[PDB]
Amino acid sequence: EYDRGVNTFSPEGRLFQVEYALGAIKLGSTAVGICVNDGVILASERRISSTLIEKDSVEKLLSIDDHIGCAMSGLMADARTLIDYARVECNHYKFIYNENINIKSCVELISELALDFSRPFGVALLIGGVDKNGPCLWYTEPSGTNTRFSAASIGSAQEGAELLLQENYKKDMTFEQAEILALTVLRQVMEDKLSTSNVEICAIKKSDQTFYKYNTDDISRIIDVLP
Amino acid sequence: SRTTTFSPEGRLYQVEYALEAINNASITIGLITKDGVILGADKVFISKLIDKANNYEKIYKIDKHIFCGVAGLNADANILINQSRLYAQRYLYNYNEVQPVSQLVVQICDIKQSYTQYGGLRPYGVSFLIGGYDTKDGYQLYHTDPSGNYSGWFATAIGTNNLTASSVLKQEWKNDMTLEEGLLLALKTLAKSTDTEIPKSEKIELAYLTNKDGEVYQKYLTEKEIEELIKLYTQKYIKE
Amino acid sequence: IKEEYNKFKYDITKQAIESLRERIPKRIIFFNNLVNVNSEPGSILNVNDLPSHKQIYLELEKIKTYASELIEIIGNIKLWIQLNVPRIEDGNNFGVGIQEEAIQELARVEESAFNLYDAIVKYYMERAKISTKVLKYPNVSDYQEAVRELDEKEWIHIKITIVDMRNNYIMLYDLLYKNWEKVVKPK
Amino acid sequence: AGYDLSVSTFSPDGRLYQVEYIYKSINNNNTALCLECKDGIICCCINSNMDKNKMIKKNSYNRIYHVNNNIIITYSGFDGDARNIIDRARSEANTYYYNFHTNIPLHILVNRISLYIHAYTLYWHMRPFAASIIISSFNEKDKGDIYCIEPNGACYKYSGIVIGKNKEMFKTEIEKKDYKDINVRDAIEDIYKFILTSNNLQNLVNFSWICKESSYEFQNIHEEILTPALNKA
Amino acid sequence: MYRNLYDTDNIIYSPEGRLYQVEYASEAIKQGTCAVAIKSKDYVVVSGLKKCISKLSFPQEKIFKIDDYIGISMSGITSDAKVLTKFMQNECLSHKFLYNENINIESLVRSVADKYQKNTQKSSKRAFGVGLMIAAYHNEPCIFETRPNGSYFEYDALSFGARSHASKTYLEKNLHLFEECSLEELILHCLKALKCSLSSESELTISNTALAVVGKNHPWQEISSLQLEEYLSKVK
Amino acid sequence: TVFSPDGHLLQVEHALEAVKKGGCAVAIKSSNFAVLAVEKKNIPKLQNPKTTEKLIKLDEHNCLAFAGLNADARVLVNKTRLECQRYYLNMDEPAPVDYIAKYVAKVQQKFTHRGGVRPFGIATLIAGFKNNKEICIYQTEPSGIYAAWKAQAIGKNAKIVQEFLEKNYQENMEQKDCIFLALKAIFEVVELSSKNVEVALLTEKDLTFIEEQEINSMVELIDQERT
Amino acid sequence: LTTFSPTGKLVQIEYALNRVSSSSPALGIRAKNGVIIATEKKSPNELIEENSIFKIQQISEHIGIVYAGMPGDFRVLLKRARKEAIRYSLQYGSEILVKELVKIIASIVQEFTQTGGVRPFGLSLLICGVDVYGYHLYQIDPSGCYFNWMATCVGKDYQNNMSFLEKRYNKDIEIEDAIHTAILTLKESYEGVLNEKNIEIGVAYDNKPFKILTQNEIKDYLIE
Repeated sequence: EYDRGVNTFSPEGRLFQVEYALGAIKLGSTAVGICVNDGVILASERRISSTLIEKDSVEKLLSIDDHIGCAMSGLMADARTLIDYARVECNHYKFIYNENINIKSCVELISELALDFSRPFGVALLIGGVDKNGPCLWYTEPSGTNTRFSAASIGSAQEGAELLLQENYKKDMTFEQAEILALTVLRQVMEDKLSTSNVEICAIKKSDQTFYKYNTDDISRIIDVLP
Repeated sequence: SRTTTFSPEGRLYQVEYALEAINNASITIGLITKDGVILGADKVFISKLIDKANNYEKIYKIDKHIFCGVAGLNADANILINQSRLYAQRYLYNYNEVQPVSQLVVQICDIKQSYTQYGGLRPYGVSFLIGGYDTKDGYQLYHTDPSGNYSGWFATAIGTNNLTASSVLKQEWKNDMTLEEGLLLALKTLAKSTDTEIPKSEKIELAYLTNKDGEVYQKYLTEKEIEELIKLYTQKYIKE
Repeated sequence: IKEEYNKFKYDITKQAIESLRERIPKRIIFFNNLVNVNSEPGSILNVNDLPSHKQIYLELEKIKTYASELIEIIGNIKLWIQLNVPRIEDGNNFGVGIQEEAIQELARVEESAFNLYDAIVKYYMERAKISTKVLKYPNVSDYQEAVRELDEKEWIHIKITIVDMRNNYIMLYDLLYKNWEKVVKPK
Repeated sequence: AGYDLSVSTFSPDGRLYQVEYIYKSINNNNTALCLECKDGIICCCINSNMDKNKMIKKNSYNRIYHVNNNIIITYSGFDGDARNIIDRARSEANTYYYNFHTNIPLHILVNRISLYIHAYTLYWHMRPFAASIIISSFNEKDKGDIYCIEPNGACYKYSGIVIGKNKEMFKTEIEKKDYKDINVRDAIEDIYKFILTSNNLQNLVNFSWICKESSYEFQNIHEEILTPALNKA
Repeated sequence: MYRNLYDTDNIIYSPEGRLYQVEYASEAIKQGTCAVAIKSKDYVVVSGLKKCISKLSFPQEKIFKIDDYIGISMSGITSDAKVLTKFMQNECLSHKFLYNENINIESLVRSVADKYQKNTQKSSKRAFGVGLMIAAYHNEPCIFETRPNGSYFEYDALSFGARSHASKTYLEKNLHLFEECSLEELILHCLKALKCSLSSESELTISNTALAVVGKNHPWQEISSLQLEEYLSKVK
Repeated sequence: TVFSPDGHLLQVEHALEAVKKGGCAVAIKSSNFAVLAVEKKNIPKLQNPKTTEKLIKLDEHNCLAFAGLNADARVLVNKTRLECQRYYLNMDEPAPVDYIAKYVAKVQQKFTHRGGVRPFGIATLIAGFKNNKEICIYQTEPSGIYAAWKAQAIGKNAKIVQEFLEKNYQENMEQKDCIFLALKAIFEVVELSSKNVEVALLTEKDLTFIEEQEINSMVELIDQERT
Repeated sequence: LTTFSPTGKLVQIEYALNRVSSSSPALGIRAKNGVIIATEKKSPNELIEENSIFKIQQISEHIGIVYAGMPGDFRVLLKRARKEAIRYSLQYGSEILVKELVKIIASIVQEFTQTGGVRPFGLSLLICGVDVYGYHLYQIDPSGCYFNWMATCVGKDYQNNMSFLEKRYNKDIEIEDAIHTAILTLKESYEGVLNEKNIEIGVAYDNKPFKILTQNEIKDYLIE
């Protein structure tokens, strides 16, 4: 049992303090993002169990910039620190270079901040955007592994949504094709009903190259198609 | 462990031991009268070879109108007095007026609070009854702890045997108290706290403010308290 | 079946509170009325009021009643404490430590009352063997004194069992009462 | 009772543990050798690590370094930690060259390198070095001198010294022949005979000699003089 | 008193004489994917096998680029390998700015191996557990590699942890690469190493084996997504 | 501060439990005002004003009633009042409640992520005004999380008082009706002593207290409502 | 990092007090016309020259100090004591007061207790000297506190060594009469009966500058 130091190794060639946070990201709310040939669509839950909440102050899909949206999981208090850092460097990039930052260049900097050697950030993201070369979707971890995903899922119920996307993802799916697909995986792993308040989808179209949060009115026309 | 770590109960360890470390120290009495605040003390006697006539280490002076009666680690007490004297003078250098005690305890409890939060250093095993006079709200008497949670009072008896001596002030204290009647009131609680009936006078020290529009702030000599000790004999404001 | 099981967990909780608020205090006073704490020294543990010894037999019969009622009460209480321990986790499990200490004390008292059943069998078996020797060797007087001393020994053990019973009952109620908030909530 | 953890802890016996383990660390690494001659100072370095790689270049793994044209330095131990001392050695020569416009002498460089190795031993957070350093040179007027720097200072002048995995073996082979007055061209053939005693016919022993009246400056191995190895006698 | 005291600290040494914390990093590179490079007379080809973590995922990159004639291929953890890439990129680019000549290969790896050394004596910073593989060509194509402890070895062929023993044995008996001047036979010889050292019953090279070449009139040209499956990923 | 082998934080969960041993404090939102409530205790015939232990101001329109460690609020408030005034100096606008709450949450988060610093064992709730004429009562925990509420409560046994508030919470109330709802939260201190509850009515961007005279007229009506 | 203890007392300070309870005995006694100090100089042999190893050093022309603990620490605290006797003498042209000086050294000793990774001072001081407010004889505790003593001892076995002073001391004693009551508190207190110029004695010498009494000078008093 080696747990005192933060940078200690293992006789089997493995880290220890990083691996503790690997299980911490499996306790947050579930989320799922699909990268289609026309854009990127995200989805998440809204654990607003106590009705006294404002329901708008708590959000799971913040924005890195106007062209890059992302999800959150794990420690919500630490997830905001990385998002605030991403909102600086991505905006700082626009001040230096006139073009929008590339996700491959943005996820690599969002992962280097999880290399503080404090403590590693126990948070996994689902950064997606349509920066250049079409739309891309990335999924980072506290260990620093940045793997570009076509359709992934993070949260407490990310295991069930993993095999569902493998049996449902098709390369020739449009926005409205995946929009129903982004909800059928949420209908499976859900301890409630897919109402017009628990789901908070948003997408980034390739045409306008900007993200637009799907409000309560627009999601009602998509949750009632019954996949 | 260190002071940075918490405990599963929610309390702390280093600041909890310091709260108990002052319980094994000499007692001090605080008392607000209708003329000025007065303080008490208990000179712990290691031997009879101390000076016992010129000095006493239980009541100090912060400013010309603010004074405290310390109780706890006598070694660590000298740092805060050397730290409170600067704040009582840096306020004068920055605002050309006296500093209110309400703005002094906040300036001094934060120096204690800063130690029980970071640095990995031990806290200050000290707690004192600091009182003074101000133009904003008259005489006042505050009380700090090793954690920093200060609170105003009328009478406090920290040191050793607090719960017994504080109960004396629950009944014998009155809203209207003159300077001479307040001294006799604070003299009995200072004596019965040590399970004795009369002070040896080569013991306890008292101080009093009583602003006569100039904040005289006179201290007491071993001969001046003899008249106060004699008045306790005739009029006994007993234990009860 | 799912209903009957959930009913049981509900049924346990009811029995536990009833025992701590009524059944246990009543027994504290009950055993105290037999061996009052205010008695002067030597007036309890004596032998002044002393074939088989029919008098000791009658005292043991009351003991067996006392032993039966004690074990039954603690057993549901022990299970009840077990039903409130939260999921095993690393760290912030100070409450399970409180919980474990309570379960430990309950099992200890249970072992004490449990040993009375075995101890009573030992009395009759041991007394009979020495008595056979008295019949075989009637003039060695130490065997008859041994019989006398054995009754005096058993008489003392009976009363020490009752005082330990009494003292455990108050100690159990007082212990659970102080840590009650951690006893009801899991963590 | 486990007192050899940090470097600042002194053993109750009086010895300094956690630094004596480094000698057991250099005793498992490859060896190096050097010796005095009447014509120069021939060096040697055997890299007994043939059974695992067999893919490295023939003359790539060189363990002979020089601060300038007339002072050679070798390693024995952790090859990674020795790079840091060479950086402190060349910088010591360059700092001495700026402030004094001359080549740094030997008796003032060794005393400055030994201080650098010893300085990391005193710290409670920095780990000590794990490399024994052989420093030698050969004056034109005066003869050569070889300084041996092991961990925990101890700069000692030698006349022939071997450090590595067979220090108790090759030491007995040097005291046989008085190398103080022979040559360099014959000792190089004698050195290759010693390695065959204690383990194959391979050219994994790269070494150069500082002086053969070749302007009295550090040369290379000069392969043509190394290939006629007396592999039988 | 042994087996658990001299294990978790980068400062303490074992009584035998082995820094066991750094020795774990050398074994930490074995958990990564395989890689192999071939040094010909005038060209150097690097074959790297990516690792598709999931069906929906994309294979993470293994072979990188540093300069026009310098390209590395990590094998280990992506956390520390990316840091050494930026340190090697800012170093070589500064050499083309401060001066005009290209950076010497051995003078570059000496700076990279020194980066491992600086993260070995301090108690706070740990060692970079990553097996670098620097392949470059300046005047003679040389291939260098590092370990957690500072090292350089002008290798002629290598392997990295997945099935290195099955791959090292293939390269031990294949030393004719120096005369295989034809680039086509070189890339088939390098890809044959992975084919004879892959896992049991796995997909051979389904466009998931990164390949890169570098040489005389060749910069760090990444082998395109079409030139490898036409005939190179079809010969076997 | 490091992680746990399963994924939690022993230095944060301990601090979050440290606020449970503190005086309760309840807040309640309304249409254009937000009355607060706190329940403290004092020794009789001594400690006249309790140095205004709760209901601390931050600006002309931002009240704050913390809960928990009384000594750790001074450093939290002084590091907040400074930031509330510094924002007014750089943006020439009185600091909105959305910025103060986003600052107090960043202060506590900056203390758990760093090493060798004890976390702020204090959970607060800020009630102020946004940029438009709106009122959103926030609530921050020592972990760093924060969310708006329509009613919230923190302190000793905050679950039983927040649960009661979840049922009879109307949408829009009257100034006296909203006080009665907050005054129906004496489910923490037995016998409902008038010398224990302290309420303040934050209205029309100008905070003010509530005299004990009208307290007795409202605290006595609760005893004649349980029958 | 010398933290607290559950009993409410510093454990490293209590351990530091044991070191001064097992060193050479230091003794100071005030009078009505000066203050005297004494120290039992444990001479191990005749190789150590007496003019090098000392136990009575000066701070200024009117302040005397005595050591009672770790001999290696007999200089570092002295350097900061003389430095404070200069920093006060630069600004204020007059002499440094003993109460102004002892409160600074007590603050220096204090900072070596609360600082992390440090060790408390293993010694007890005895500052004495002529002041414009009479005479003074203070004693500094490794904890950081200071006492305004009148006659005290701090060395080994002082529980019974002070007993000679509790019964053989008057409030009005001259400095010449206090010498024999101090020698009696050293020779007749414990072993070291061969007191033949093996005791260092400093005096205030009735408002004159601090005088370190020589061996032959003490010999005049050593005959009784």
